[PDB]
Amino acid sequence: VKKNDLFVDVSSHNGYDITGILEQMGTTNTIIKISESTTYLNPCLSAQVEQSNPIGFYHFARFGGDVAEAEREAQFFLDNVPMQVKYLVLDYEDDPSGDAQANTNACLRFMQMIADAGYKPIYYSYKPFTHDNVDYQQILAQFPNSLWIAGYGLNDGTANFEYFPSMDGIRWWQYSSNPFDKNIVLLDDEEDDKPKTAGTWKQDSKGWWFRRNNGSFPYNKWEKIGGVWYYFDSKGYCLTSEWLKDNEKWYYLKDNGAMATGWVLVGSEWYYMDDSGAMVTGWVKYKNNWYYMTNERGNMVSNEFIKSGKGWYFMNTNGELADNPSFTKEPDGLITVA
Repeated sequence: VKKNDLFVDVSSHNGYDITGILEQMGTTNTIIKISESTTYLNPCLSAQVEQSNPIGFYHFARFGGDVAEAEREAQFFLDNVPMQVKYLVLDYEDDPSGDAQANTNACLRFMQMIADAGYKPIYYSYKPFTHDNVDYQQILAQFPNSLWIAGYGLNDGTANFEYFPSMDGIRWWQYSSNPFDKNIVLLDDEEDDKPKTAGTWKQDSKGWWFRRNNGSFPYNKWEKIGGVWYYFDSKGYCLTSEWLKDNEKWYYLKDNGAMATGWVLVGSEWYYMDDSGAMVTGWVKYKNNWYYMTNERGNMVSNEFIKSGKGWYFMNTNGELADNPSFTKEPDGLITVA
């Protein structure tokens, strides 16, 4: 998954049929509960898996601060993972021992075993519970950006950045449980490896071109190099700091030729590109601020509204906010948090 992608998490509480909530949510991405303690298994697992695209599975911890118990729970969990997924989640939110360090050590052992089995570990919980029972910084020290924190605020079913859990290393945010657990991704999955490199970059007066291993080079086309997309002109030089409409969609090649994805500042205007690099029109919220963007006839426009208090203020591209809010009732656009 990538920044701002959505996913639903379920357990037996959601039943043997979750097609409905996946339709509502608008995604098939899921993190399904497999086990609890060393003796419980979610009976709806196989059905929920069959009906979705799991990106991970979670375990409800009952080991408190007992490392030995944590190890047995992790193995039970592992022994029941039904298919390969990138992530395995440790849901630590109940039965904490009175000793926060012991709690931390138990959680660390649990996560270490998940990593040893070839998966990416995740620590799931609530901020106040985490604040009172573990030293989350010790967890991030061993497992960077591995947090999945729940914080609903009004819990009205929508993502309201105003109540975003403030903590370091948050990978995913469970922003509501109304009517079902809803989550938004804050960071792209890690890919840290060794870029294949199918050629060598060459720079000169005119710019950068790419000499493929066989001596040829891309031109008049898109081409992924080192995991990044670039568009090369008819002469083989990749475009830089430039808009490009291709197949009825607008893309932006940044100063380094890299295709823009997510939010991107062009000049002094903010635009949002989907994971495919294609520009998104209309209302898109970036954290607390709203943007209405259009590209009618190639005329790129970004209307910015900065939040202040309970209102959103229009900002003329000549950096000047109106004296009064343009709106207090947010539009129903795309909500992004990163």
